[PDB]
Amino acid sequence: DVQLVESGGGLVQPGGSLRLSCAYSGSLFSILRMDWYRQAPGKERELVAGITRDAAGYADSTNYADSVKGRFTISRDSAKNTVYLQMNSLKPEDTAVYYCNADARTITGRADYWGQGTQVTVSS
Amino acid sequence: DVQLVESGGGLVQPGGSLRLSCAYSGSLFSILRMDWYRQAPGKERELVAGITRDAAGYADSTNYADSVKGRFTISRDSAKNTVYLQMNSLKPEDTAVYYCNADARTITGRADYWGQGTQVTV
Amino acid sequence: DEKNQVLTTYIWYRQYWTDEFLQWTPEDFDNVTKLSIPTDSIWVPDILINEFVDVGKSPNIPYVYVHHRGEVQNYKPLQLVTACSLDIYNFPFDVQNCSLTFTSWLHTIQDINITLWRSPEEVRSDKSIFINQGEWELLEVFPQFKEFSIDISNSYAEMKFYVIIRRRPLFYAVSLLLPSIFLMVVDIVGFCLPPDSGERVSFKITLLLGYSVFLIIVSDTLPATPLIGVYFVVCMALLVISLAETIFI
Amino acid sequence: TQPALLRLSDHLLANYKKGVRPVRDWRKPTTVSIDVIMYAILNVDEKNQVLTTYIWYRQYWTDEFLQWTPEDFDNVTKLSIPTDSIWVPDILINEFVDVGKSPNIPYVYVHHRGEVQNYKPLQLVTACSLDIYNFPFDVQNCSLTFTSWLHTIQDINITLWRSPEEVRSDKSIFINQGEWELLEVFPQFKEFSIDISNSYAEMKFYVIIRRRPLFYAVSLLLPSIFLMVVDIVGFCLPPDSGERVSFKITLLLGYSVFLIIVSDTLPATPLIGVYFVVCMALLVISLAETIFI
Amino acid sequence: DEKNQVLTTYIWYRQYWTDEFLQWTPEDFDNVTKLSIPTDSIWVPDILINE
Ligand SMILES: *[C@@H]1O[C@H](CO)[C@@H](O[C@@H]2O[C@H](CO)[C@@H](O[C@@H]3O[C@H](CO)[C@@H](O)[C@H](O)[C@@H]3O)[C@H](O)[C@H]2NC(C)=O)[C@H](O)[C@H]1NC(C)=O
Ligand SMILES: *[C@@H]1O[C@H](CO)[C@@H](O[C@@H]2O[C@H](CO)[C@@H](O[C@@H]3O[C@H](CO)[C@@H](O)[C@H](O)[C@@H]3O)[C@H](O)[C@H]2NC(C)=O)[C@H](O)[C@H]1NC(C)=O
Ligand SMILES: *[C@@H]1O[C@H](CO)[C@@H](O[C@@H]2O[C@H](CO)[C@@H](O)[C@H](O)[C@H]2NC(C)=O)[C@H](O)[C@H]1NC(C)=O
Ligand SMILES: *[C@@H]1O[C@H](CO)[C@@H](O[C@@H]2O[C@H](CO)[C@@H](O)[C@H](O)[C@H]2NC(C)=O)[C@H](O)[C@H]1NC(C)=O
Ligand SMILES: *[C@@H]1O[C@H](CO)[C@@H](O[C@@H]2O[C@H](CO)[C@@H](O)[C@H](O)[C@H]2NC(C)=O)[C@H](O)[C@H]1NC(C)=O
Ligand SMILES: *[C@@H]1O[C@H](CO)[C@@H](O[C@@H]2O[C@H](CO)[C@@H](O)[C@H](O)[C@H]2NC(C)=O)[C@H](O)[C@H]1NC(C)=O
Ligand SMILES: *[C@@H]1O[C@H](CO)[C@@H](O)[C@H](O)[C@H]1NC(C)=O
Ligand SMILES: [Cl-]
Repeated sequence: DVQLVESGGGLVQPGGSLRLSCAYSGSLFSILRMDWYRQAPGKERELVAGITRDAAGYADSTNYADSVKGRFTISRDSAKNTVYLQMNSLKPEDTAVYYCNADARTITGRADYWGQGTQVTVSS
Repeated sequence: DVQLVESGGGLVQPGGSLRLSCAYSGSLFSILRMDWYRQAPGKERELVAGITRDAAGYADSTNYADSVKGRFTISRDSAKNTVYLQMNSLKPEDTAVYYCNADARTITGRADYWGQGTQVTV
Repeated sequence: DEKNQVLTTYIWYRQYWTDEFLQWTPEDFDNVTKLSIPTDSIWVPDILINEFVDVGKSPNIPYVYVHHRGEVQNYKPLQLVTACSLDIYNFPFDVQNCSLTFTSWLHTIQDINITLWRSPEEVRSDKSIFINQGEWELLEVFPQFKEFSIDISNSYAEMKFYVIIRRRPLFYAVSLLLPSIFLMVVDIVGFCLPPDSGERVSFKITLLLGYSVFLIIVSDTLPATPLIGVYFVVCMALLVISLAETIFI
Repeated sequence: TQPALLRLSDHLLANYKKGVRPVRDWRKPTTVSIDVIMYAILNVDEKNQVLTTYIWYRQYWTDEFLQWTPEDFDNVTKLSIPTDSIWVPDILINEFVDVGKSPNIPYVYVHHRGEVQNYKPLQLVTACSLDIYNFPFDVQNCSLTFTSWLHTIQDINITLWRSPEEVRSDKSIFINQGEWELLEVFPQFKEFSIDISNSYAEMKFYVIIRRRPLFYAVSLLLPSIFLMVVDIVGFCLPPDSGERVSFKITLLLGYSVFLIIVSDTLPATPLIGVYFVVCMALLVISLAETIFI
Repeated sequence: DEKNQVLTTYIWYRQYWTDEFLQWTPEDFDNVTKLSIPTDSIWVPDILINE
């Protein structure tokens, strides 16, 4: 039902910055949780960042992996219907295909949705 | 948002009288307070007279400076949408450029508005 | 309602205005002067009362009289639940002064303006079609015009009606003074008992108890100081010193 | 032509569909500046925990379709048009536990820049968590959360018509001499979301009211000290009489029925009951003293 | 009400259904997704409570 589209992936030199965008779209849906995943060639799927509204129904709550703990910053814009991932001081180990996983509730029901993902290559 | 237009300024001999008019206009606005200011060449902006509805929501309340205390009389007409300043027995010290400052609230918010002002030379 | 400070009354209300569009000439219409047309088919002023804290159930009048010079005649009864600051200082004999401010809730004075159909003295002295034999006595309904503004450039027209009502100190007479003087003369009979008997003490105690439960029961009549409580606590203290006298001797 | 403003009313409302939100660009949200004036606290229900008040409410928004130029309309600035003939925001209160009967205002003022001015009084029956710990002198803090019950913040957004300090300090057109005294009405904006991609606009109003410890003064402390001094008079009775015992018993009965009567005033521990059960125990030990000697 | 055996509560209620006539494509409508329309201008289910 709800479609996810990743964008912003490209080639960057180490120590550089890059912003990934994930645009959700559909008819009737409610994104409860949005996670960022990356998969290096041969390696498994790794959790990067996630975001979900706190117990208090105002401010959000971010969740980062130990790897990208200080470098990456996940944000969102409900108006532009897009969730962002700000990658700073990129290491060569950050090179991977970045997918996005949205746990959304539609008229059909609560389900997980995935995008096509974008390639992020960090090389000198 | 709300525009103010001064009028009535001119040249008068000492001891004469002159009535200034300030016309407000716009769409949605609420004039909370209307002050009269005068600025002589080189001299600062001086407060002359002001007007605001009293604690009781009926009769108004005027506020005059010690200088123009007895000579000047500020009034208003909501129907003609114009606030007046009646200057009697004008002294040469009354010579200045007279602006009007309206503290008004619009949909944008509460703000101060100024007119172009008129020249009064005694 | 003295506790919540709110007055509920029933009014016969009349509205008269000019509809410049509904004007015509009596001739070529078979000399007709006025015409009855549905209220909700024509423009109606939004005049309301500021003291309104609720909505009273009132019969809906469907028709109005529109005359050839454009005069619109609108009759309607209203049940008014309006808040009023009450002063029960002198409880049995108190006068009350309640305001009814009729004004357009939106339109300025340059759009809708309110006047009096007839002389203010007529409105004041009008006690006709009013029900007496109640708890309250209507003194006067004093109309007064005022121009109310919360700011410059926006002024509204207010027409206040001060309804002044006086209480009838009869129902609260018997219910107050009679048991007090009764228990008083019963206490007087109680003095005639000799101190040696011993039943005199139980007499004074039981009587004091009866007056206590009495004052607790009568405590739920009108809330406030009511000032009439002083002229009551006097009796209370009188029975107290009576008891003190008895135990003394 | 020359029918005057009748033209305007037509020109605006001819094809005006009141179902669609008045924006030329649908992406542009309609911002509603609201204003709340506390007129009276009608009744507090401590038992059911519900506050009933009367509010003077103001709604200001922009109707992009109802815009015109003052000229060629005989310099008309604003126009009065029926409320139910134009689009109106659905802002309500979350704390609502009932529906108060309030007068319906038929007209609104629409100005040439499309500003819509809507005045209306509301009777608010709203739920409020009350704390009666210090019963005679207690302060209460009740929330009034104004929000669109459907539209998101990208459709309808709420602001304040005037300064929040003005809203706070506003004690004008409010009725005192009641059981409660209004302290302040504190406005605060918040963006409430239960999830991502859907955010709603909240405008909270904290109405703070303090009780008047006068009606509950006499009705409480006076009879206690009365039966107290009556008991003091009761001590003067010699132990030999025997009527002293009946004295203490009857007095104890009177204070008992008194505390049973005053038990139906305010529900809860009320904490003021302790400073009362003290008197109760005092009469008890008084009686114990009498039967002892 | 224990005597009359009747409970009075306040509920926040949500209704979701499919109106097959109110369907459209987001494009050629300036990419609009959803639209707010008056309740009494559309078909509404008659779901009620037996109690
Ligand atoms: C809205 O209606 C009110 C009520 O009629 C208007 O106030 C009235 O204004 C007229 C004109 O100034 C007053 O008439 C005058 O009365 C005095 C004596 O009081 C007399 O000396 C004058 O020659 C003149 O006849 C009238 O008294 C006054 N009403 C009251 C109760 O004082 C008001 O002007 C109207 N507003 C607009 C914008 O038309
Ligand atoms: C929906 O309306 C609310 C209320 O106006 C918007 O929140 C407001 O956002 C503006 C951003 O320009 C804030 O302005 C700022 O004011 C503070 C001082 O209070 C200061 O940091 C800056 O000088 C700036 O001017 C405004 O304060 C804020 N409102 C409140 C009550 O804090 C909100 O953005 C609107 N939503 C949308 C989607 O437009
Ligand atoms: C309407 O009223 C006019 C005036 O009262 C009537 O005209 C009068 O009556 C007859 C004409 O029908 C003449 O003898 C009078 O001289 C007329 N008087 C005037 C002043 O014109 C008229 O007849 C009435 N018409 C109807 C249909 O009732
Ligand atoms: C009831 O109270 C009103 C004010 O709330 C009194 O109105 C005053 O009336 C006199 C003349 O009768 C005027 O001179 C005053 O200016 C009025 N006061 C205000 C504030 O407008 C009214 O007199 C009172 N009624 C009684 C019987 O005392
Ligand atoms: C009533 O309770 C509210 C909380 O529901 C209080 O709101 C706080 O107000 C202060 C400033 O006055 C803010 O700094 C806090 O962030 C607010 N809290 C919340 C949760 O929004 C309010 O102050 C209370 N009123 C009184 C008189 O104590
Ligand atoms: C509606 O959205 C579509 C897709 O989200 C927009 O089309 C894209 O943007 C431009 C076309 O102007 C092209 O460069 C892209 O390749 C299009 N992508 C796709 C998948 O079609 C379209 O412009 C939007 N239209 C409006 C009016 O907002
Ligand atoms: C309308 O106002 C303008 C500017 O104030 C003025 O030039 C014009 O004469 C006015 N016309 C009418 C009919 O009032
Ligand atoms: Cl535009």
